[PDB]
Amino acid sequence: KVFGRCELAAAMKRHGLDNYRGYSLGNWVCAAKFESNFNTQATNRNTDGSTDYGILQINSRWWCNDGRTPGSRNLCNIPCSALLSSDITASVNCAKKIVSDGNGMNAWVAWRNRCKGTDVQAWIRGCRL
Ligand code: NA
Repeated sequence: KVFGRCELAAAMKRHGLDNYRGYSLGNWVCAAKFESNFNTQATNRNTDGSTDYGILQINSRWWCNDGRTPGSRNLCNIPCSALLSSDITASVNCAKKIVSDGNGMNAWVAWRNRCKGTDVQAWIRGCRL
């Protein structure tokens, strides 16, 4: 599913991402924009052979099982395919564990390089939340 910006903002808020670990909704929407362009079906192979899955491009190296990432963990205890669903519940639940891991949203290199310190509130502008 390719979410609308305000559609994804509402979904993330409903699943309690708005100000989760101190990160306002616009940070999460910004990260999803540059990670996935709001496409739940987005997959991207990393140089280390791991893969990134879904709206928040969650890595099989640590967080989900895809069966093809030697020496990896599955700390969200989910098949990586569950992160491609039109229902973002598994992506959000897993993202809450990632952002709690100690480096906050710096875990998302695209957030650090493209969202951090910017006017992230722009991403929820016009939305009825
Ligand atoms: Na894994």
